[PDB]
Amino acid sequence: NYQRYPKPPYSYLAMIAMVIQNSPEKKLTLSEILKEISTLFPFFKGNYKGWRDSVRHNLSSYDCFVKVLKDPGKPQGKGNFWTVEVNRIPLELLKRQNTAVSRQDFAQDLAPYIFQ
DNA sequence: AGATTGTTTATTGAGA
DNA sequence: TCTCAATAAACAATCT
Repeated sequence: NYQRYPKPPYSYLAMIAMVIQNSPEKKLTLSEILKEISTLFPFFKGNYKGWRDSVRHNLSSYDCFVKVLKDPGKPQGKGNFWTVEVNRIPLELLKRQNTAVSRQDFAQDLAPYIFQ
């Protein structure tokens, strides 16, 4: 039960960091991240919704994404803010990937959207 | 009751 | 032929 989708040629890591870093407070809920990613990359407004799980997975699986409690009172509370420590980002992951999509035809490097 | 969030385990497949 | 980003899903706990 597996298949690759014609997503934009940027890593989920890069797209997440970009939307976070461009938010007014440099922090966003998961919900806001998903919304903002689909706004910048229309593909994600479509039928396929598994990208939402993928995004959730990246947040927990890279050290550059640090969770911040929405309520100090509840350490196990939901709807927390996510932030990015940009210096903890492996720079190759911000480059445009060569995949089916980018072989057909934002910029080649997302660093100038992130190091802001 | 069903959806969402955060964490984790696991597999896949294509690019270097 | 080896790697790891992409993708799928289990599980617990909160949330609507």
